Amino acid sequence: SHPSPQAKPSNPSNPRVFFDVDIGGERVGRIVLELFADIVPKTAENFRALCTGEKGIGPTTGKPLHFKGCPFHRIIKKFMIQGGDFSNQNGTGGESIYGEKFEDENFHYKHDKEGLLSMANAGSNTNGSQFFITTVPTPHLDGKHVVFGQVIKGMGVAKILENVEVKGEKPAKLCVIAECGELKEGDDWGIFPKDGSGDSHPDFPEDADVDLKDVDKILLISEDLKNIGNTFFKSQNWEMAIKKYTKVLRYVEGSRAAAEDADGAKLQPVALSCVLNIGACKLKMSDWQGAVDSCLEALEIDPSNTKALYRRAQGWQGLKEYDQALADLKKAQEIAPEDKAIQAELLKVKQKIKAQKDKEKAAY
Repeated sequence: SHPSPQAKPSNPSNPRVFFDVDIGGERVGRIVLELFADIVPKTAENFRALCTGEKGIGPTTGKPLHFKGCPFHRIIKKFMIQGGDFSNQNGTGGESIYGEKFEDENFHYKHDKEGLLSMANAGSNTNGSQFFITTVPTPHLDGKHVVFGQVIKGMGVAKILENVEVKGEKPAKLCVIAECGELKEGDDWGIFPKDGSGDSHPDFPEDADVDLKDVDKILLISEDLKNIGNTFFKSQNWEMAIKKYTKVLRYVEGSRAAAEDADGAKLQPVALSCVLNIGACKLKMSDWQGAVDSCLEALEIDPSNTKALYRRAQGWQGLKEYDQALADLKKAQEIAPEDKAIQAELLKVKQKIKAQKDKEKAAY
């Protein structure tokens, strides 16, 4: 067996197909896959056709030979995600474009990395329509399952799938291939989020065209995304604003990790402002622990940030952790003694503590 291809794609002439994935009725993103037609032409072609649905209705199932609407029925964190049972949706059905089952074509490639596309089966020469995507190397499957493609965009969507809540191995939420098909050469990738916001960047920075070491370009992307987050903020859509600010932090994280210390420092102002904005949104939604956690993140960038101390004390008040709230506001006041909002909030918390202690000790 041969190591699986490191380049993405392995071969410019290999077909590319995609899955748009929904979880609990919400679009999570697109996964783009390379199919290894240069090595397993028959297995690749089966999967390609099931992405387009072009072969029509399966004779043995009487259902469309097509992945659209098909759930991921079996998911095991830190192993794989399995789907493709378009007829029974539970691992007992599906069929191939060649008949109910077809032969193991070859076992050329090793299951030696995450992101590999491989045929599910019930033993030798029992390939149908079901597949899995690995999320780790799975060499124990070598020689038993035909490896026939790899993820080339959207591994991060596959990572979200792998981490869904499950009962046994069945997702609690419906995880489905909402749309699917084949990308022709010259077709747009279609991997920006389909959320009407005008965002032209992939949700995961490793999928973006930009070198993550190019901090100046990452800064301009971050500003673009932050701006879109603010568009949502100004329309009170706290959830979507947080989504965009959070995406700025993914780009910032990837870049700071790839770049040198001093280059990465350039991104801190924009990261700080997005973490603060997220804390603001979480307070708007009464997510007290979420706010507290985001404020910490801010103080980990700027330990003297009075905005973050003030908001953290508000999050602590929601949790009814008034000692924590008092301490944060006292520290904020020391830094910013002229801040009237902080003066007033300290009085308010002191009154809350007294009232709480009075209620706890009062007796008829």
